[PDB]
Amino acid sequence: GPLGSCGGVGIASLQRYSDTKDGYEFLYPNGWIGVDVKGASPGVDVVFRDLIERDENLSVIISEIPSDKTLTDLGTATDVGYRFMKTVNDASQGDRQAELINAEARDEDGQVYYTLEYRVLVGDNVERHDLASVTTNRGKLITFDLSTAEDRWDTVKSLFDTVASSFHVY
Repeated sequence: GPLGSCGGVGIASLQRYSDTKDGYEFLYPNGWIGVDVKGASPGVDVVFRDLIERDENLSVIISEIPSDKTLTDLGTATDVGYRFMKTVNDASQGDRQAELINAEARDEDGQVYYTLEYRVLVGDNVERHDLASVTTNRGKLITFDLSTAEDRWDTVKSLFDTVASSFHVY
């Protein structure tokens, strides 16, 4: 049914991206460019940058979880939340500091979704707020790291969660 068709299906609007290999798919606005970051931080696969808004940056990290332990076994929302801070700080523990705002998890359709909320501090001021969500699918580790200016973060607060939650796996 959803075989689709080859044609000018792509229009000046929202685009759909899917990957059978990673088993994940999400929507994103047009005007965005994909940059290759092979050999980057472990798990890092591809990064998306919005030409329209240089300030706004999105990063995608894909990794495989050990069959012996799952997202739940790995750690709790709070535990994983703290681990993530150390992971990021490991390379940014010099001048910038990562603060964990909150961390919660939800269970729907038998699928567990982990939500991580944190912000980046510089010197004596907040640099920006970033939302990160973690979810496993068939042993595939999928993370959605979105970053946006604090000036409108409140206005588009749901936007970050929406994109991360909008994602689908298969």
